[PDB]
Amino acid sequence: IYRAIVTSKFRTEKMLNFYNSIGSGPDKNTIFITFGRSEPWSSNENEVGFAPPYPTDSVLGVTDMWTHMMGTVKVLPSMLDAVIPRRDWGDTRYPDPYTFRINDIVVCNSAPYNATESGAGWLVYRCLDVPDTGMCSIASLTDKDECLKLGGKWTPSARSMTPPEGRGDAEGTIEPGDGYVWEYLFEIPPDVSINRCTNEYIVVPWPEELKEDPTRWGYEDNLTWQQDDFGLIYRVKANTIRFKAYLDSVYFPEAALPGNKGFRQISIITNPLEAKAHPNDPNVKAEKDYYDPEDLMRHSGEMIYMENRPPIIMAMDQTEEINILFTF
Amino acid sequence: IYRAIVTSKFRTEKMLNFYNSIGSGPDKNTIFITFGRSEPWSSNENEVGFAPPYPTDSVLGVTDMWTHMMGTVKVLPSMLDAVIPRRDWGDTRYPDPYTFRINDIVVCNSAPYNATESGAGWLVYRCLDVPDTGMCSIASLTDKDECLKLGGKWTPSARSMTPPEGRGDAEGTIEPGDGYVWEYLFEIPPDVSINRCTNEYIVVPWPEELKEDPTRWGYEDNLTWQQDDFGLIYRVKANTIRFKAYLDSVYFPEAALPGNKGFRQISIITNPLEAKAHPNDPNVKAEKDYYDPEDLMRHSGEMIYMENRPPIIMAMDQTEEINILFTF
Ligand SMILES: [Cl-]
Ligand SMILES: [Cl-]
Ligand SMILES: [Cl-]
Ligand SMILES: [Cl-]
Ligand SMILES: [Cl-]
Ligand SMILES: [Cl-]
Ligand SMILES: [Cl-]
Ligand SMILES: [Cl-]
Ligand SMILES: [Cl-]
Ligand SMILES: [Cl-]
Ligand SMILES: [Cl-]
Ligand SMILES: [Cl-]
Ligand SMILES: [Cl-]
Ligand SMILES: [Cl-]
Ligand SMILES: [Cl-]
Repeated sequence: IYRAIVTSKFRTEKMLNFYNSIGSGPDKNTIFITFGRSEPWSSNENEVGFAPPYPTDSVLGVTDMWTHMMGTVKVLPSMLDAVIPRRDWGDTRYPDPYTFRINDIVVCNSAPYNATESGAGWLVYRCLDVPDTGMCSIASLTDKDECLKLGGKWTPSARSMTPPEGRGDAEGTIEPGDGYVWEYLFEIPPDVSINRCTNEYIVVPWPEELKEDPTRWGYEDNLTWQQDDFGLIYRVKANTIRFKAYLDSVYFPEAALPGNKGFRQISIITNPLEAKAHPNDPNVKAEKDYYDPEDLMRHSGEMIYMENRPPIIMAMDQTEEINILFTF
Repeated sequence: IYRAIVTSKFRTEKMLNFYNSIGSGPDKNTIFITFGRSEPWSSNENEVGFAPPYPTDSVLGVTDMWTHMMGTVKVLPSMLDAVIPRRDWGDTRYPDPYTFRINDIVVCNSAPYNATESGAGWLVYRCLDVPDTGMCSIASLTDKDECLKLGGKWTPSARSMTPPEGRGDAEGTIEPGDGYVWEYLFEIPPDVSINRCTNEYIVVPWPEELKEDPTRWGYEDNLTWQQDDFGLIYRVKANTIRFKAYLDSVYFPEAALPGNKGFRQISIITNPLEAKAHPNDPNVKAEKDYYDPEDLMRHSGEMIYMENRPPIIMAMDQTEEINILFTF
């Protein structure tokens, strides 16, 4: 018998494969987000706390989605962000605002309780070491080094005195002198932090963004690329993609008339086909930016995600943001 | 609330993303399978039923894999098969040889108790319907029709009297006349059954090889391609890949000389880099079919799979077949 494991990096690998499957240039895939269902779920749908039934993963579910479909929009690479959980140093809204463990990924310079450098965006660090005092996950072990050696996890008893600042050593090492050791990872520009990071997630730049513009992400001093080729997403174990997609009513004016009832569904379909003159004609992949559902081969493509929701009213010359989370 | 789900098709999508990612380019992946560790696990290492310890998913574990690494072999697309569980109609060696549920995927024409067409390969079908008499997974429901209406699963009390034969309706529907209704899916060529299938899995052809030669897979009558572009893997919810990689002693003569110690580890690394003359030199992805650890940038690429196994001693003119399963 064998002892095999898929590493955490395979999750990142899967996420990156999906992201790289789309785009410009060669033989790449095309993915669409769809919206539909004007017909009310029931007389309830408008009252507070209403929740529609879950979508059904079946042939019938896909068919019903197409029947209610009102529009489709091409998903661009730019609408996809790799994200990881957000942990702000010193945020007293949540537990352990000043206490961390080795490998924790923390944010600084994102708020007053965190400010370290005007003129820099949010600064992200990884905890390399903690104070010798504390306890182990495997209770019996009272020595930090022994705890870690045996695969235990060490919770320090002494808090981080000040937020890590700067980029640190040539290797990015930072020693505040409070027993904690930190490693500088990267910087998040304001356009990203303001518009794409949330209370729960921070964006980690894709490898191509890092090769293209390292200073934008305060990564010009990084040396780890000599081995990891800008795979910051792997280093921080990013495995979730967050969509910042937009449904612009200017391309579907009949779906945003004054007084409309709104839409209730969203779906993602990979590689749908354009409509045909005769069903036996050649398959042509849908590559245009948007399609009235009538202009696509009904039920073509593969529906990988489905979502039912209370009704949202689209307004002309206005856009609606759709956010989706894919975990790999 | 916003009730969203990822469909079973998303699993097939990730598997396919992975398969199609292999190649040359910045938006593609080169994949290598490594082998190593001649040092014994321990003295019982040879005893029957011996199980080595599990590899460790950490930087130290990657460091150790590289330390013990003996060689690396480039993985080619031809070494990857999409598979689904094999359920042979009437095979009494396993449970429920004659009882099926809607959507079960069954294999016929594989044995005497399964024969339906001399000259043809194994024939794959999907159960569309089952007898009215039976039991619902939701006890308080007597009717079969109702059971399924509430997301239940119906287990018929009457068994299948005979396996389906032929390709069925214009849409592949078959009715043996025993209360079971089947749908013809595809045919597996004889060479594939012998060389790529196992007692546990059967291969499902990839979209491009199927579109390229439908007759090979008894798919020439198919019409669903008018919507699914030959996406059979999605139709049958295929989500695991089986590797068929070969380690030929010719490539590593020294590693396999008489009186061998053998190899005990296998790992899979994506996009490793070749060695550099200077640390600061540009990154060069490895693309040759073979490499000795020494010729790659140590710890380069991302290790997505690690496996420990009992020693296997290679020798003069011998080839070890390595089989791996990735479930997406
Ligand atoms: Cl883009
Ligand atoms: Cl604290
Ligand atoms: Cl934005
Ligand atoms: Cl990238
Ligand atoms: Cl059409
Ligand atoms: Cl979110
Ligand atoms: Cl793909
Ligand atoms: Cl090949
Ligand atoms: Cl049975
Ligand atoms: Cl073979
Ligand atoms: Cl067999
Ligand atoms: Cl393919
Ligand atoms: Cl292929
Ligand atoms: Cl090197
Ligand atoms: Cl196997």
